[PDB]
Amino acid sequence: EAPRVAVDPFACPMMTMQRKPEVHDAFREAGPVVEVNAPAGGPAWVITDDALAREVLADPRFVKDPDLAPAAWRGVDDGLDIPVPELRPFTLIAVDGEAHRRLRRIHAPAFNPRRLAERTDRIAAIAGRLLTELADASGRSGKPAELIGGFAYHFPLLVICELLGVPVTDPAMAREAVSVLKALGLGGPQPDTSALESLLLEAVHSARRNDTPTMTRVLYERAQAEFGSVSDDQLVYMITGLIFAGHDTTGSFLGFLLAEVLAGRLAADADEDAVSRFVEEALRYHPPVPYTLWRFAATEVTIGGVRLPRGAPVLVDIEGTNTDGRHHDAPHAFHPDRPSWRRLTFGDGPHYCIGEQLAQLESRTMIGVLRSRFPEARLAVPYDELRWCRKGAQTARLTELPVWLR
Ligand code: HEM
Ligand SMILES: CC[C@]1(O)Cc2c(O)c3c(c(O)c2[C@@H](O[C@H]2C[C@H](N)[C@H](O)[C@H](C)O2)C1)C(=O)c1c(OC)cccc1C3=O
Repeated sequence: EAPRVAVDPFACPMMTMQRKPEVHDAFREAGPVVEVNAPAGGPAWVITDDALAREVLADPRFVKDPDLAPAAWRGVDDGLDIPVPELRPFTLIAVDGEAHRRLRRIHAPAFNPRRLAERTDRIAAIAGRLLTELADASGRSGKPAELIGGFAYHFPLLVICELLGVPVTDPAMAREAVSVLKALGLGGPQPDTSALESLLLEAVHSARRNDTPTMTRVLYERAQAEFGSVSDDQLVYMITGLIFAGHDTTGSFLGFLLAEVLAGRLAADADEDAVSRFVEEALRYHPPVPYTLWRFAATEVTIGGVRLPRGAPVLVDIEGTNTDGRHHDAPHAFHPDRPSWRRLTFGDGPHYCIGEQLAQLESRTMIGVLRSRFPEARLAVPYDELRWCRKGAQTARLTELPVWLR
């Protein structure tokens, strides 16, 4: 029924900064709704048109329910987010309908942007200490600071950990361990995570004992109210998820944002408005997540002219719609003064990113620190020699970002 392009939608060779994988253009040329080959077997359908994508992502017939995914995917697709049944109610990405609204209710007050903003000075301090350490190591060594491994994931990880009351001192070890717990929680096979698990449980114990209106306290109070009774293990599971959600995507994006700033594309006298417009363009141009998470048709659906069967796995093309010439003049150029137009980098519909305000705050705070404390920071290699890639369902990321910070 649909036009068919017989390729894996996740195919990604090593890319330059300015280019996006060829599959996006081949899908868009085929039609608004394109059959493709799902990586773990059978068909999948990609949505290549912005307006249609917005309709799909708000249509209750397309659901996250991982039980609708083909049998062949279980244990293999790894892009499939499939908690054990009893943990799906605690997993924002695994539910829709009333169960999803409940979790949105629990998370909303915890991400109150007024409360995040009170943390700006701490966020700056975090970034500034990480950068001073990196500059000092480069002074001693004679080697450029490598900001992907030394900054991009560490900075957002330390922010979200501190917001949740989880006192991490080694972000590299924490990043590895929360990755393991994420994979286990979302249904992967099967390594030592006990140190991190101790800190997560300590943050939950502390949330229950103390009335201080922090993030984890508010999650606790609101989950207790909605579920009647919530266990320490359930809260640990929920905060594990927000640690991973809060750092991986953000850290992938920040590597790209850093590259564009350090390439000298931000005006030297840029005011706050110009900075936030620069961040906005970077979110259009370098989305870390190329497709929405899997949705499945709950019934037979005809959409954009095409008949999709019950069970049909559907992807919205974020990277391709963000760089569609039908809505963006010179879609593959980086133009921060471009008129502001919508993008799909944070999703749409009920499952829209709950972290967007935080990710923005972190972005603009990082640039402030850089501009004020490392005004001469530059790339240690040309912008045209930077490369990025992604395998499978992982976020897009630079291979490295070598910088002379001062
Ligand atoms: C630039 C950084 C980030 C980007 C690009 C990003 C992108 C996205 C996208 C595309 C989705 C929706 C997925 C879908 O519905 O298919 C989403 C959801 C989500 N994000 Fe973000 N995100 C970012 C930062 C953050 C941060 C800082 C947090 C904090 C914990 C967060 C937590 C979440 C959560 C929990 C969801 C699930 C919402 C739902 O299913 O209801 N994210 N993100
Ligand atoms: C793009 C936004 C995002 O999907 C949000 C998100 C998320 O909301 C949750 C968790 C996440 O891991 C993620 C992220 O998802 C991963 C896995 C996906 N297959 C895909 O590879 C994507 C790029 O990364 C990011 C959790 O891992 C999780 C959890 O893990 C055990 C426990 C409770 C809730 C969540 C929970 O809500």
